[PDB]
Amino acid sequence: AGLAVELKQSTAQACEKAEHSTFMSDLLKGRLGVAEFTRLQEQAWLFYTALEQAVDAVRASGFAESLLDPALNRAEVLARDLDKLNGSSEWRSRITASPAVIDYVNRLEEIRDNVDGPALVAHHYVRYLGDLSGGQVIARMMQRHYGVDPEALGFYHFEGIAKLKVYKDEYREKLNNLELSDEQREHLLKEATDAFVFNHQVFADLGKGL
Ligand code: COH
Repeated sequence: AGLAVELKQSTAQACEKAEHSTFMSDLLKGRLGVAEFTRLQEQAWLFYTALEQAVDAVRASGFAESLLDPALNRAEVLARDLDKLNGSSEWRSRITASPAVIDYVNRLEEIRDNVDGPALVAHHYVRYLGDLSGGQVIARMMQRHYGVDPEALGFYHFEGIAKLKVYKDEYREKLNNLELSDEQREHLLKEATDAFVFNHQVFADLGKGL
């Protein structure tokens, strides 16, 4: 009863486990630096590119159109942040995908090629709402601990979204307003737990140096 609530309760466990990753613990508690965080955003640009391709394909099908806000696009802003973070655009000629990111990218392409709307909304919820929530905390700890230029953190700032609290409330309303069959609803709820597992292994690779 209530998709936004049912999503938040089903993934509440994995969400708490997502803040406890070894890489993300060291990163926010001041133990790493600008270099390791730049590695995070380089993997992010890889699967955020594959995600928004799936978003574009699902949006063109007319599924969850109001939810797939283009103002949430992160790939270009990441490319603009990686230019500053690397001090040069020559990161594009040497990006590498850790195994878990490749596994994350393959699934997002699978959702794209199947135009799997409900599975897309699951990944859309897990990444973007995390960006609009924990990403605000991650962005602050980057400035506080490492003095990163606030303009190399544009990934965590949404220029189309002034009131983040209002928008996150508006986002959950569109989640509750989605017209999903019981088959679609379970498929979405399962992929959401899958989406957290995909991210968890991305951060396990980062902490392992893969
Ligand atoms: C340092 C804190 C921190 C970290 C590292 C973090 C890391 C991640 C992460 C990395 C793997 C992912 C995929 C997410 C994904 C999410 N986070 Co956070 N989150 C964090 C603090 C929060 C906070 C605070 C909220 C607000 C709601 C809540 O339940 O706490 C949050 C909410 C979310 C939501 C929305 C829940 C809802 O309202 O339905 C998603 C999705 N997330 N988060």
